[PDB]
Amino acid sequence: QPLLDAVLANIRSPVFNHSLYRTFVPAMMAIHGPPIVSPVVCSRKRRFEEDERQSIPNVLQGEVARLDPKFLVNLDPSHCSNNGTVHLICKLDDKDLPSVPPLELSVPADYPAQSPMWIDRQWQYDANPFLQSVHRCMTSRLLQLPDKHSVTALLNTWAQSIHQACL
Amino acid sequence: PHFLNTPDKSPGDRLAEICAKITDVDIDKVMINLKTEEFVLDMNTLQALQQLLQWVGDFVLYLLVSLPNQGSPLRPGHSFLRDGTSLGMLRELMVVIRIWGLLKPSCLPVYTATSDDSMSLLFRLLTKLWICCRDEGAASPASDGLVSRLQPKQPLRLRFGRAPTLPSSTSTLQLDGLTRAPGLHLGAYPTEECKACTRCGCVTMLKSPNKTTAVTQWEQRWIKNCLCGGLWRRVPL
Amino acid sequence: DFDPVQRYKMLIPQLKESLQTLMKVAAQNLIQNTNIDNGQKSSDAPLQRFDKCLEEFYALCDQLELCLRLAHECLSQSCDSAKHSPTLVPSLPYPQYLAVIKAQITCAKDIHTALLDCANKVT
Repeated sequence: QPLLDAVLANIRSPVFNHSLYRTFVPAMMAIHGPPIVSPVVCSRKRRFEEDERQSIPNVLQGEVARLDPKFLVNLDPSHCSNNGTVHLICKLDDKDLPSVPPLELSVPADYPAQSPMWIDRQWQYDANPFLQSVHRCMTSRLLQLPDKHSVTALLNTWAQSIHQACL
Repeated sequence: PHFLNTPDKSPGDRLAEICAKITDVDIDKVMINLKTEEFVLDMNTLQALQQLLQWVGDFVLYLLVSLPNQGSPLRPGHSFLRDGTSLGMLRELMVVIRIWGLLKPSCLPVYTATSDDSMSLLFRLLTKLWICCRDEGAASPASDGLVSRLQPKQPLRLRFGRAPTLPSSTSTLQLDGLTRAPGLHLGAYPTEECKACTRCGCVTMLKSPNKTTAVTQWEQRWIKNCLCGGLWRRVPL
Repeated sequence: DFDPVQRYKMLIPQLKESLQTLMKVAAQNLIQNTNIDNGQKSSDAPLQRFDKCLEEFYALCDQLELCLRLAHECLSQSCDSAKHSPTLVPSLPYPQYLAVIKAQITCAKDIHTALLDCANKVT
């Protein structure tokens, strides 16, 4: 109901801001009498330096941390400074039969995409009969993942397919 | 020199200085004694009376209050000003501002209200302090008791523009290109900075446009060199 | 000589009216100061103080708070003792009531002192 102050403060468009001070500060300083209402001292040069200048996209680092001791990823001759940021060599060292490591070059780690690279498909999979069956079912299974994720999801799918087509 | 006055015998602006030989109390008598006609230069007196003339209106009070507190842990406290000439100029400013407030209702505030004529009492105190300051005499009695009485009007917390120093005493200093190393009233200071805020070399920190109409005399006086602070400086918000 | 609830009921609407007048005088003083400091002279009329209003509003608020605090303390101290003894004043004699209260205070003080001494002797 007492919209008078509201409409006046809204009408007060001009740039000069000293009327509110001279109009209110006397009354408040008379009633409230703090010589230092905020006696804490504040003199701050906030930012000195904040950069490691050696970090790859941190989101990928989280996944490489969450990886199981069975998996292990690395880096090849890397076109992966900051944008691609990955084309790894993940050897699925586990209890069952081993295989050939894929590249899995992923996009920016924000991940509005997935990894799959499929580089060494040409000679590695056609050469062996078992490796040929490994690729077969694994492609069909990867054509099912809705928006797969780079390290954990794709690596686990690869291991599961490798140890499932093994039969 | 702001006076766009009428004809006069000789330099009507000098009468405000010749008014020294006048009565102590009741400036209303002193003004009729000296002159009352040729002291109106512009009907738009609403240019410096409310914004600029509040400075002297508060400084007179802060000087009067600082008198009975000589026991403070400081030689003058904040300021002493026991020379007399400055006090005489202050009294002349009080006379001309009384004339202004008589011409137009935008005078210096009572600083709250309820002075039954706050200007009259302030002028009486100024003159009582000024009489025994004029020409080689002792200084203050009843004045010390009168200044002790505070009306329901007196504010405090005046700007008092000061300048930080550079105390690199005798050994060494180690600064940086940035990241400063810790060791004016014409508006010019809202609660939070929201204008140009063209600082100066020592204390000024005055806005650039000032958002005014006819007080550009001060602006032209300050755009150029200043009180050893002509190096005006721009500082962001 | 009214009840605290009556004082509260008679203070609340005066409080609302004081708040309304406070907002009104604040708006008037602010618009006058702006017209006298930004634009042209238009408000050539004596305005109120806006301080003699806010002080009175704060006084009314504080007095209402004090009345309600007194009523709360009264009801609290009357509730806990009502469940500790029957009503007997012009069902029990006054000297017996005083002796029972003295014995109760003594027993509570003894329990507190014993517990404090044991807690201090524990370490």
